[PDB]
Amino acid sequence: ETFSKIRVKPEHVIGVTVAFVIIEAILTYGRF
Amino acid sequence: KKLIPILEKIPEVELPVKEITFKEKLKWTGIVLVLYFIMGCIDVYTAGAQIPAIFEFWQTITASRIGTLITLGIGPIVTAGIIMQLLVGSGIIQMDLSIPENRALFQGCQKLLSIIMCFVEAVLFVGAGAFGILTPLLAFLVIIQIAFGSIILIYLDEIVSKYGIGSGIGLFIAAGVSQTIFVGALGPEGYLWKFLNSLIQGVPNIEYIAPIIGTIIVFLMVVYAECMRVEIPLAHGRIKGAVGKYPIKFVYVSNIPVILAAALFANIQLWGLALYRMGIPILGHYEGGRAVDGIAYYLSTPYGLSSVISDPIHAIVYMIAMIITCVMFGIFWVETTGLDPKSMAKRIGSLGMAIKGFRKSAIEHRLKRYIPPLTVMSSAFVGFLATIANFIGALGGGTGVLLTVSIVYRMYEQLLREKVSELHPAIAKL
Amino acid sequence: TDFNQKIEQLKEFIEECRRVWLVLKKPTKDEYLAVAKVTALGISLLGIIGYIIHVPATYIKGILK
RNA sequence: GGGUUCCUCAGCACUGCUGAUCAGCUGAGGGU
RNA sequence: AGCCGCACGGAGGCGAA
RNA sequence: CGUGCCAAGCUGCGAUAAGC
Repeated sequence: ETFSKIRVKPEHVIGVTVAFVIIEAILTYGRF
Repeated sequence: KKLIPILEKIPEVELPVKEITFKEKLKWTGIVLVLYFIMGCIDVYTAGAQIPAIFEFWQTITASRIGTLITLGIGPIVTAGIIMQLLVGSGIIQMDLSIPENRALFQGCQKLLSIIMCFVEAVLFVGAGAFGILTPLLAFLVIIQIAFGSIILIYLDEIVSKYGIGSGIGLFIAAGVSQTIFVGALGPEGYLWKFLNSLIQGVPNIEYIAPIIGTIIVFLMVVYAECMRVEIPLAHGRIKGAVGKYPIKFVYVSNIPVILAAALFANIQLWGLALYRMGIPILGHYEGGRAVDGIAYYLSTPYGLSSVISDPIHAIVYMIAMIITCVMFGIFWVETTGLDPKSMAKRIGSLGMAIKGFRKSAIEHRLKRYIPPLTVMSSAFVGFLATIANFIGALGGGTGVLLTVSIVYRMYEQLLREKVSELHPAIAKL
Repeated sequence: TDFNQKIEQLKEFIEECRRVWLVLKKPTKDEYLAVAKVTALGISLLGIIGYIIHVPATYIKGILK
């Protein structure tokens, strides 16, 4: 298995990704 | 002792021993698939709306897309895996995985490196002049986003890998190529139209429909090859019969392998241009974007639209070059990772019941003997095919199409082994 | 010298590949078809989605560039 | 005279003056 | 308009020729 | 004594062998 002392539930990575999208999706576009 | 400290700091994915319904593995996969497109589309935050064309060579294999939140794509992950297979391959760092140690060592380790290669590539990309404006400030910002997007994939892969079907990478690649096709041929600046319109305009352009053909031909070819196989195994004969062979290596053996060969070249054309407009011409003299001389030149796949005859020698080398790397990867993957002994035998024999006898010794020997054809060939061949698949040249990628088609079928199988395992809650190993 | 040897040998192994080969299964209009059908299917399936996302998301990047 | 009891692999409900992972036992292959 | 003996398995096949 | 995809018994059949 994995020696990853930390456990991360997928629901997070998904939501964290919805994060990158929103941030840059607006950080870039929607100028001004 | 090992890099266990930071290694234990690198997050992972919570694998539930609960009930993960087929319907859920499916629905999961799909969510990954889409987040993929979203990023692959979104542009990276960068005022310099002006970018120097594109690297028509890295995308495919790296199934990503330059200029987007995934401009680096699977590229790192592949790079990483490439090194590992290189070290743990040429014995340089001999390891007998058997024990959950070496196994989880080889892995965990590689994973880390993937994040290392995640940033490296990022920097290398911008440093290769993938965007044009090297505003130390803006440059930094970009790299951030870039490698971080690729990170998301590394974790999205993990998700699919433990919450859905097939594989992230495998998926991802097929995801890209498929799209690259449906869009290139039918999308906005779609080719089918540019051709169709060119017909209406009254000036039939054979160059607009061409690439579309290239893809059919490849697909048709690549599939045939993806068919090749052996045969039972018992006789039936045709018939049956009972017992239970019995396989016969083929193409998908050297899958991950060729993915690495092509990916190697990916990191050369990148690493050469990079270490070109940022140093001395170690690998080759690019100019014009790609390379027009040097190791780089001799190792640049010819595809795109139409096959290039105007350089025979160039062809020859590449081909042979690709073959070597292919075989190398195939070997470093069997040292390795190819039909073992333990599990093999352990399971084998079964079909317990009159129909009527069984098997035993001698069989293993015979198999092993008439099995040394794959590995070497499987790849040597594939690599050939893949390469020639590029001379011909096609939409989405002559070599990429080979992987996709395969990945897609190995993905169909996955969907079946599942549609069934969703009945008898036990035979999760037959 | 050794070069001669290895050359002599590969010729041998390769010949060993013979007795092994002479098998490959050409595809039958039936099978071949069915297959190539699923392949292209999944291909377009993975292509469309990328379209649905790409194309438009570029109509934007473009009308606001 | 017996007739596969020979060899191999897998087994232990039967047979074995107790037990058995063993077997002239049970099952499948092979062997002159 | 089903069938492949008693014999209801597995695989495969036959039947509007 | 054979004969069935796998076939030990029964039935059928006979190297055209549960059949032509």
